[PDB]
Amino acid sequence: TLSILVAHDLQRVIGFENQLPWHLPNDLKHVKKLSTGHTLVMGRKTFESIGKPLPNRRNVVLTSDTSFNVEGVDVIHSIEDIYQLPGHVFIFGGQTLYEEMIDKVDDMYITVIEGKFRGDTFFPPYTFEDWEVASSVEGKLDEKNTIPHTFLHLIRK
Ligand SMILES: NC(=O)C1=CN([C@@H]2O[C@H](COP(=O)(O)OP(=O)(O)OC[C@H]3O[C@@H](n4cnc5c(N)ncnc54)[C@H](OP(=O)(O)O)[C@@H]3O)[C@@H](O)[C@H]2O)C=CC1
Ligand SMILES: CCc1nc(N)nc(N)c1C#CCc1cc(OC)ccc1OC
Repeated sequence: TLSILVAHDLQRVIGFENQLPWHLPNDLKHVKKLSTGHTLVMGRKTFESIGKPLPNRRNVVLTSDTSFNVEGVDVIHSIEDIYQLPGHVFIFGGQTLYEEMIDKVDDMYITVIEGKFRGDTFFPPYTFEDWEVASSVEGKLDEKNTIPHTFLHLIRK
């Protein structure tokens, strides 16, 4: 399976100044559950802003940098290399990779953050006429998760 995994707000903001614009522990749990034991593919910028590989899954970084080397990270140099990766692969960001991959993925795991944040990074526009709603689950609000959010699993029609 080739999937997108993304959290975006009401205007499809995914980032601001190399950071996530929101604090949502419930969404990190969602990511952890979905991708533990599987593969995350991300662009160089997303990885650098994270800082280190995410534990207990394969971390794959796409870059043109032939010098790129991090312990616990596998490197690829073209989109085409993605399709040779075995298992369930999640496209993890950022904007450039989503733009390159949105028309290629089987399905998308989207966390819709129900707010309007300042952003400099965006998920590409998409229509629900191309995508079936496999599931839609409202995230739970509590002390540590204070922004409304909905987990969508969308499958290409
Ligand atoms: N809310 C969310 O779900 C997530 C948020 N984000 C946010 O997005 C931001 C990063 O997005 P963005 O700025 O677009 O950067 P990206 O994460 O998409 O990385 C861009 C870099 O990836 C490499 N790359 C991309 N495509 C190719 C290719 N075809 N061949 C070789 N290398 C390639 C290049 O690296 P190089 O220049 O080294 O060659 C490029 O400069 C971050 O600020 C982050 O916070 C990201 C993912 C998820
Ligand atoms: C955890 C944020 C997130 N959620 C979903 N649902 N999909 C994603 N692709 C992402 C992401 C991301 C990049 C990122 C992750 C991170 O986890 C510790 C920390 C920082 C990040 O970029 C600043």
